[PDB]
Amino acid sequence: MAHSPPGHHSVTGRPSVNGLALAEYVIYRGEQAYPEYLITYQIMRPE
Amino acid sequence: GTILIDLSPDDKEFQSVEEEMQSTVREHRDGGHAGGIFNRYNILKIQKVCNKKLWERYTHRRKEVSEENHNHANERMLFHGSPFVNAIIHKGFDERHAYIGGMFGAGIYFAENSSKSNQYVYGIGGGTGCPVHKDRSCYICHRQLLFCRVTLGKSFLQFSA
Ligand SMILES: Nc1ccccc1-c1nc2ccccc2c(=O)[nH]1
Ligand SMILES: [Zn+2]
Repeated sequence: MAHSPPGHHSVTGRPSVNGLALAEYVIYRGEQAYPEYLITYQIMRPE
Repeated sequence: GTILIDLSPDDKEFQSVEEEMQSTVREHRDGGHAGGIFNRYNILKIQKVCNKKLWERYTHRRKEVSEENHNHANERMLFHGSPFVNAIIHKGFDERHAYIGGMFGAGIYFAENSSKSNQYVYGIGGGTGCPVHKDRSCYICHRQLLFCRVTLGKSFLQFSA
């Protein structure tokens, strides 16, 4: 993996075009996330 | 040392996780190419992932970050979709789970929109879709996402399209 930007622990990808999109985030150390919940699902076909 | 505990649909913990999953679906600029065409999910199961060694690894790093950031871990709950979900829950996140070609460099990517992480369940850009039908919009096959506790610390803000 790459390193975080100097003096930072992650990157936040802010949306600048799509008004409805929420943020995305990047960490560069696996120890900075814990997989709390495992969700099993199907996507549903729109009616 | 991972065990998975099923949550009952009557449990408020099940209900709050399902609500975050459903309420953060959006439309995608690809028209559904990567993740499929849908407005909501059928939640089949929610399991708590319990691993003491991996939890302690997380909290150790979280303390390091907090102490570098005026006692503020800047901890979030975020979605992660990946073909390596089985490896992650047993062995933890590491460099093998990074997105090498990601727009913010080679790191591990998480989303506030569950539907964004849904685009990565079958690989980058949805890969070739589900293993059984080769369909990125498969309505039959069971998918899995992780809802993860993530330490952001001081986060570099990138404005981007
Ligand atoms: N791109 C990836 C490659 C391997 C494993 C996971 C992903 C992945 N990338 C994302 C990029 C942006 C927002 C969310 C994600 C994600 O959940 N997984
Ligand atoms: Zn399928």
